[PDB]
Amino acid sequence: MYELGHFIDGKRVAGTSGRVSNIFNPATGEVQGTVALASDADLAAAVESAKAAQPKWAATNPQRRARVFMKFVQLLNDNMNELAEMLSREHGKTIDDAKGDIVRGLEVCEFVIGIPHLQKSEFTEGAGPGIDMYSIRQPVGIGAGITPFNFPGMIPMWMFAPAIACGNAFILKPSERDPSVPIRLAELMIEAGLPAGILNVVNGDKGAVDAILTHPDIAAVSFVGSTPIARYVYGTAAMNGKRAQCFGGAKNHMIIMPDADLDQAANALIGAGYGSAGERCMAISVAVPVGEETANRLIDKLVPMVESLRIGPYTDEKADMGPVVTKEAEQRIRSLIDSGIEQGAKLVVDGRDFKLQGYENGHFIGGCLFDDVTPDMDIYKTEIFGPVLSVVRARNYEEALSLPMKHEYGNGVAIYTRDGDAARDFASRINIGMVGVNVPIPVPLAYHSFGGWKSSSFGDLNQHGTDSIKFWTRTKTITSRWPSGIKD
Amino acid sequence: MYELGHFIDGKRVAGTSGRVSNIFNPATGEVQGTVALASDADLAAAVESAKAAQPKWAATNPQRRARVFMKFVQLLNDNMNELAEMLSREHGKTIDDAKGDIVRGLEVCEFVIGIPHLQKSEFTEGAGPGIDMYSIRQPVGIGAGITPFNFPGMIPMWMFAPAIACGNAFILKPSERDPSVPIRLAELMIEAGLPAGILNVVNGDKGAVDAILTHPDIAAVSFVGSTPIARYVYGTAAMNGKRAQCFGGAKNHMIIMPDADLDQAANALIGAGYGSAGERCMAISVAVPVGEETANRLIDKLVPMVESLRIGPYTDEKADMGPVVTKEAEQRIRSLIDSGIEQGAKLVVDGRDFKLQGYENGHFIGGCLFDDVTPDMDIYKTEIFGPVLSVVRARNYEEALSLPMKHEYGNGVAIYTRDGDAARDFASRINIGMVGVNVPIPVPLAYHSFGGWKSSSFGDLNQHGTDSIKFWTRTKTITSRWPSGIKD
Amino acid sequence: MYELGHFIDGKRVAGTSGRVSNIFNPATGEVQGTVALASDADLAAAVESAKAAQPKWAATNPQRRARVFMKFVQLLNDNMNELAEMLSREHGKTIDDAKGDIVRGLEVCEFVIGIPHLQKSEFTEGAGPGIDMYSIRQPVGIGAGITPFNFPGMIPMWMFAPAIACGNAFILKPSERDPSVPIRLAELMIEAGLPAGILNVVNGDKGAVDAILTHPDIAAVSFVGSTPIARYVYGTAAMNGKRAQCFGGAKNHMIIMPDADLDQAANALIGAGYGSAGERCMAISVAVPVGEETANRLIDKLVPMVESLRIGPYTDEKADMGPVVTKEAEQRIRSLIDSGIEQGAKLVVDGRDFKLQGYENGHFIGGCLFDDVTPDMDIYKTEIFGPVLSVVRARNYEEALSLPMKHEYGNGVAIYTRDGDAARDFASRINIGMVGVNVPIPVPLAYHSFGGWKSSSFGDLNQHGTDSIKFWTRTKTITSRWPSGIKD
Amino acid sequence: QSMMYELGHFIDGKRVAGTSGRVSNIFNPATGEVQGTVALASDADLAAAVESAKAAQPKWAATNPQRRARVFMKFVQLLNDNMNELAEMLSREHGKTIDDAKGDIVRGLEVCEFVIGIPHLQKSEFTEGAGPGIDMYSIRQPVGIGAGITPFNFPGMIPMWMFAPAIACGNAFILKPSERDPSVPIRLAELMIEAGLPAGILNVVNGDKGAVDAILTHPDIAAVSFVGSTPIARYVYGTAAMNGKRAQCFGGAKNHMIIMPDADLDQAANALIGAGYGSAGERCMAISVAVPVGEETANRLIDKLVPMVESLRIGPYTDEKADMGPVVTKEAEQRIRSLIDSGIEQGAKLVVDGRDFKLQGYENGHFIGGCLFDDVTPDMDIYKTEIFGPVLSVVRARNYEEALSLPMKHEYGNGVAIYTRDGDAARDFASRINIGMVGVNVPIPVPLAYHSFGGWKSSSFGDLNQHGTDSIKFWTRTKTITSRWPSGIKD
Ligand SMILES: NC(=O)c1ccc[n+]([C@@H]2O[C@H](COP(=O)([O-])OP(=O)(O)OC[C@H]3O[C@@H](n4cnc5c(N)ncnc54)[C@H](O)[C@@H]3O)[C@@H](O)[C@H]2O)c1
Ligand SMILES: NC(=O)c1ccc[n+]([C@@H]2O[C@H](COP(=O)([O-])OP(=O)(O)OC[C@H]3O[C@@H](n4cnc5c(N)ncnc54)[C@H](O)[C@@H]3O)[C@@H](O)[C@H]2O)c1
Ligand SMILES: [Mg+2]
Ligand SMILES: [Mg+2]
Repeated sequence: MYELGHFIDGKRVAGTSGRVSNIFNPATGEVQGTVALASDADLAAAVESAKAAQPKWAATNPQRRARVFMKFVQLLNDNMNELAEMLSREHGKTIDDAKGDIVRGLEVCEFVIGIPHLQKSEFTEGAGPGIDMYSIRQPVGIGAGITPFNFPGMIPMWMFAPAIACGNAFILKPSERDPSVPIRLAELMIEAGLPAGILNVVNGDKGAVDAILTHPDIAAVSFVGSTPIARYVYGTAAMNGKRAQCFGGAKNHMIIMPDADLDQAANALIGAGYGSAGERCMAISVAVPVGEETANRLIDKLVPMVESLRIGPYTDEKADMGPVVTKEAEQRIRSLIDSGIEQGAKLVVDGRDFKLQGYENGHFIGGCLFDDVTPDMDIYKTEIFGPVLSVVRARNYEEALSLPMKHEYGNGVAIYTRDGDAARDFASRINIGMVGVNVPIPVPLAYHSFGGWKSSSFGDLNQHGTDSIKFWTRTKTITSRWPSGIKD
Repeated sequence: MYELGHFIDGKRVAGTSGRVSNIFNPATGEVQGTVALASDADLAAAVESAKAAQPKWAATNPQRRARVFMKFVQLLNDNMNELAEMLSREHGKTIDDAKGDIVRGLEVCEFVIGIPHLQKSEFTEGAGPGIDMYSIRQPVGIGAGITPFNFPGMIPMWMFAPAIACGNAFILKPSERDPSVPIRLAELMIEAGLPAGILNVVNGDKGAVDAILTHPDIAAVSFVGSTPIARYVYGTAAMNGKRAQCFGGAKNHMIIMPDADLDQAANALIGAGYGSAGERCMAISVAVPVGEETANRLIDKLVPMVESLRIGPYTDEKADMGPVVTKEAEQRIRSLIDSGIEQGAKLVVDGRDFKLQGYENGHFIGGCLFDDVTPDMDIYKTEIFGPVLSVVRARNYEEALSLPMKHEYGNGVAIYTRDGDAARDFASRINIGMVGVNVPIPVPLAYHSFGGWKSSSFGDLNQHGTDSIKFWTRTKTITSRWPSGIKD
Repeated sequence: MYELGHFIDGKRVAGTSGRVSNIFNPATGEVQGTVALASDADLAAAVESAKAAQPKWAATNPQRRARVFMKFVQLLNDNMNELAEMLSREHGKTIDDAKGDIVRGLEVCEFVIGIPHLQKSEFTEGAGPGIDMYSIRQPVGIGAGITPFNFPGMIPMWMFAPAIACGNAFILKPSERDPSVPIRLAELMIEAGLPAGILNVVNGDKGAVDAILTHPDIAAVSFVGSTPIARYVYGTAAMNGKRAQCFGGAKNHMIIMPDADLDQAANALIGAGYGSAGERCMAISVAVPVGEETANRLIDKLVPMVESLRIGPYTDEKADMGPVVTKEAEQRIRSLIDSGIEQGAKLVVDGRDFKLQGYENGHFIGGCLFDDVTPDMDIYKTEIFGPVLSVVRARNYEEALSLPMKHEYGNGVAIYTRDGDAARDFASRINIGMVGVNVPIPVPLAYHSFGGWKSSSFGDLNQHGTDSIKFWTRTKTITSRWPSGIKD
Repeated sequence: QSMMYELGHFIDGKRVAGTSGRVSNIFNPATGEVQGTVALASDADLAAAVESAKAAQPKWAATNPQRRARVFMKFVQLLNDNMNELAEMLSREHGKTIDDAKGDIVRGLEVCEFVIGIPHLQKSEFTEGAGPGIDMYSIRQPVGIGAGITPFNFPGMIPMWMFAPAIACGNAFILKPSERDPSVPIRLAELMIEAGLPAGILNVVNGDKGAVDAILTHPDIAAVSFVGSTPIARYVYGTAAMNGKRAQCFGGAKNHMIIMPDADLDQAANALIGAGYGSAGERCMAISVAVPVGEETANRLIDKLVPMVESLRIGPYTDEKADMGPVVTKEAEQRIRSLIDSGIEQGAKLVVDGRDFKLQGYENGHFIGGCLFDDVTPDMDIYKTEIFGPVLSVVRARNYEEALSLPMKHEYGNGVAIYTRDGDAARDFASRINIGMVGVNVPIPVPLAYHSFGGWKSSSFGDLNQHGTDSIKFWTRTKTITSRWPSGIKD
């Protein structure tokens, strides 16, 4: 049994709350450790540590700040196997999934190496007679980020890389479900040459989150998670006068046109639907074949691929898919699957009976596939976040388009087609922030930016890319002239 | 007596609430007209009108959208006299001030002529193997803007020019104190070739604003006004999931170093302290001379010039200054002046007695100058928004800098000095968004961006400049590839 | 008979060389006027004028400079018919063509209205300890532009709009074939409020070009014309230490894939092949159908449309196409046509017979269409610049792509297809600067940039867009710090 | 001469010998002795390097930007690991101190750091609905194969200036470095291979004018970048353009420091010592002219400078306390000595005379003592000519306008500096001067890797600077696509 505390001022520390939460191993269903839940006083200590450290860090030139990230990237590559094992053991996903998690975080770190260029502001000479005008992008001061269970490496680095690169200090409040990676990341930042107090990790639940939102020394909050919590963090942050960016849930659709490469479409669906047991806000949860023949041919190819998925713990490196994160998630998913049957959807692949020998207590659910799903059913309206894929049969292109158009969620969407007209038209019109053309998971790369539309995000600036530099800096504008003096 | 309604769908329309507010001529103190206070039906009609028109507007190419602003700029020039007259008549400020108000709005309209270039997004070829990745900046849809009494031309234009250039529809809720100019602007947009429904004006008070904040079809809200109301709007907009940018109050300081051009500092203090009867969020309301000799010489120069300010109605074109906007504002200012005297400050120029013959009921206050002001006084802590300049004597550079630094407000600040070290150091350290070096009112031009720090703004994007374009657009990122086909 | 001189220092002035050049009315073959050919002395006078005015102009703020362009755009709209008339009368093209010529130049003027944003440079705070680093984009001084016969409005404006917006003085040496428009444009710039001497027009031939290339006070040269002369001007300018951008000839191919809309492609070929009598470096001169059926079906649709082209003077407002610019041009084209026949190509529409009643001395040639053209033929290798379209039957996709790939010219190219894969692959791989997907004449808009590859351009910066702002400015970088002074 | 080493070329991931059997001698300038030789490329040697580049470039251009950037991240780490070795070989051929050599390498390293951001930097522009259903977008694609010609004084920094953005952008690159000190460039190319760059993407071709002409007339090389003297820059620029190539060339300097009466004179004098005599003045950003304003400023400045010039520690790279080493060649030494003589015979006052200086045990080294001239006027050779040696000239200016007009009127416009406390004087001076790089209380205003380097007037040719975003522009060509679709299977 291991006990995680917090990471403050360069050290792992125990905290003072007398509160803990259990860390499970979701493959066995057993408790493997605890994590401390920060009190308001523990949060205050992290803020005071960030306050004491931030000015010297902001006073370090951009090139030197960038060198910390360069060093950190090498450390990540050096510590990859260790990081992935601790991630998988708490989260449930495969070693390869876990490495992908780390790698996508690493890529934001690579991006912020370019902070000297990225943080440039604008200069105008002769805005008026002898008058120059120029901006400067200065740190906001102290930022905080709140992250979900599914990417405990990538999403923290999404936020802390640009925030710290811009010369802010940063308080990370990660998911209490799987907190080993975030602490290890902050430890590695120290090893990379980051001053103590610039990246603090404060573990906790709602209590720690409320403490962050109400602290008058925190300037900016970044959130990734479910839509209901995203709304609450966004509204509350604003109510406290802070800047905020929040990113929510999804029900990503893949539309399949009759001219599409059906083999590639089926392959994309198995990976996008069932990768990480469907625990992704960019999982494809709805497949929309256009026309009966397309549906039938696609289902024909897809069904066997779902049935032959290898399910197992992270120690089995041959497995395609692991358990879901908690018993609660398991039960919530199972209840949703039952509602699908009850409401008239056809469960073509039924995974409810799956048990893994030796792991009967793990949070394991077999792959599920529903056909004849309709927009009024719960399995369609609700983000399931499990290995459950729904097929809605569309009669034509306009009908197919209107499905993701009309959904509450607008995170990601995909269209599979050979037709340039269909792809252009669909990607132009859809009210969804991230679009795949023959690409099933259209997550933009670290140097572009990430953000959904509709109920999938709140605020006006995305994750990473240039948007992140904007979010973590305040603009100062100077207008400048001089009286005539000694030159005359 | 005139009776202003709303401007919805290309025309002037009567309100349907049955409630009006009184429009005063501040120079005589009598009612000259009324303005309707929008009901929910009024806002709903404005939203429906916007919804009907926005798609075809967004589908118009950027160069064609730009040509509308082209035309509009010419129409503003042609109608300059008429616009200035109606502005001054309701506001109080001089015709010259009213032209300035309009022209600074006009310059945002010129800036957005560049919308084809401004709206460009980013393309990457070969992000992956055969994969291209690119963003598009699309309209948010329908936006709203809430504006204050003091600039009913400029500030409406600040918001609606980029909002509309970006392909959005825009609902203006201007100050009910002086709503003539806003309706006339919407009318001139129609004459410029703007489609009906794209710029709508809904007049009203807290009622209209709350309707705007809670209407599910408005995506974005921009606010300029007092800090308390900015706090409210920012929080409420966010609680409803909207993007928001809010800009608040001020207590702008000018620091005068002993090496400064004192003649120019003193002239700048007359202009910035007493222009518009001090009714500006970029008015200088604190003069911070460094050293006794600097303070005493500055007082020597200011006294005769504050005393000789010519005060009068807008029909008097020699007047340096007009009346304040309402009886309420006047009483608030006079009350704060009294507290200055009560709390020990030295009223070296007393304008309390000033009366204008023929205009005995107008809201006229003579220029006031306080010396020996300290930071514990009400006249120092509170934004007065009137013709009251306070002098706080600092002993050295560090004492002087700490004054605007510790202030609750952080809109603008100025430093007067011949010394490059003092200027650079001051501009770099001060926690204030807009800094002037030998410039009294460092309002950036339309092509740079406007926004204060601390309690002077909320959100993460400024007014106009490229910030505004970011605020009025949402980012869509497409990831794109193709299966082998007919080319093979 | 009319006599054109030069436009120097705000005035139409006479040439002092005594040498003149004939201006033809291509529709009748008669001489309608003469244009002065600049001496070395005439050029020197224009440079002395430019040198005298540029400092004051560069000292004018970017908003004021932009306003000149705003007024100019209105003056162009006001004078459209007169401009188009003088253009068509000297060039030969239709009024509608001439209006397009002027409009596209007008669009560059609209783009440079945004010069205050476009000319921004970069700022870094704390590049070192207490050290700031920032660039300024300042004028190059005096530029020159050399332009060809076919777009005597658009091309001059391409060059002088950004040159002048950037704070430079500009010397235009337009084509002596049709010099009425360029002078009128200079005159209108004056009316728009441009100071005298900022835009001078120096008419002439090689003599004037050589005088520009060897004048020590001209910093930069822009050229558009034939490849042989672009090569000469690029080399000579550089041997004289000038910066240079030169843009050359073309042999634009259109690839028609078997899945293309053949109606649309044939219609596009008529406009792009025969518009302006094919006197465009973005004209399609080679059609490349893929497959036997595609070629046969295409030839079939084209023939009746080529046969029924309406050919007349600009005074016949029903005409689709006018005469070519000179008898020299006409003899060259006819000579090329004959070479096509003798080299084995099938002439399926023979325009050689064409004569127009009452216009027997006009430079009229009927539309020509060849089939079975192969890469070894002169009509394939040589830019014809006449109404002669060549069809090259491709067997497959790779064969079709290799045709424009291997051509010495690489100005524009187009692919007609419904297939995303084919479109993307062709566009990505082709060694040609301007690529159309279902667009026959992919000339970028003013806010993007123009320029070919291979033999079609020389230098490292394109015409208009942000490229042009880069070409007409030089970068200065300031590194700045201050010693400890009075602030301490 | 002892045991000499022999450098050839670096082509396709390997050191290879020259096929011309012509060599150039490599000296140790501390001793004056030959220590090795370098091969001078034939046309065939260059042709081999171009063919090498041609075969390899397409696959490298097809590698995604993030993967290209990682080669540079690894390379940066390799530079740090090999810093001491790299500095040693540089100093031994060039003359400058080990610390100088490390700064040379570090500034090259900083360009490699900047091009790690190539994925963001290479982005192009997109417009939706430029017309009805019509989209318009650009792509920045490789030019193909570039070449760079570099001078003796920074054989690490300058090659990296050029090859880092060229290679990050997806091109292959042929470096032709100075034959004076060719060890570093080849070792850099070796380290690029060790960092994972494919063979043939960075080739090094050693040689003289012959190799340069072979570069300038090779039809497969699309772009040339040159840094060196103004006469050769003119030649490279013109000839490149004659051959249809794009080119950017960077030339000589005569950098002035203007000292206002209100300046921190002690900081100015200290700055002049470093900027005037660092690397024995062999820098195109060395201050070679001081311009004090007014009598007292001049007299006091001179008085400060004299004993600091006199007490400079001069020695070989093996003496780690030296401020300055020998100049690069015998030729360079003779030319510096001729120019010093010219100053005396044309009337300048040689207040510190370094002509006599000899170092015990290094009598044949190219060592010259620090020199300082007062009462220099604009008609003298020491003023008009770039000396490239440890010779500082003091021109007395009576006022601000006169002080400003000296760098204004000079043929060269590489760098300039103004020392003052006055915001007005600095702003005005920096705004008006016709010189590309300006220091305000900064003696050597060389911009950082993420900004850009370029002089004005005679100091540069072309329209794009070195490094910064300019370099990304220079190493890419713009393609624009205009795109629409006909009614399809969606209808
Ligand atoms: N350009 C400038 O000078 C400038 C810029 C920013 C802010 N300001 C600020 O404007 C203020 C004075 O103008 P004002 O009196 O019009 O400001 P205000 O805050 O009273 O009103 C601004 C807007 O909010 C609305 N509003 C007022 N009370 C409300 C309530 N209780 N609930 C909801 N909405 C409400 C008003 O109708 C008006 O449209 C000063 O504090 C000043 O700093 C001025
Ligand atoms: N950062 C810097 O310090 C810097 C920057 C730019 C320029 N410089 C300049 O470098 C110059 C000194 O260096 P250098 O002596 O190596 O310069 P150089 O001009 O003699 O040589 C530069 C390059 O050109 C080649 N070359 C020389 N002569 C040639 C000819 N006749 N034809 C073709 N190619 C030829 C050389 O082989 C070498 O690679 C100074 O003028 C200085 O201003 C220095
Ligand atoms: Mg297949
Ligand atoms: Mg398997």
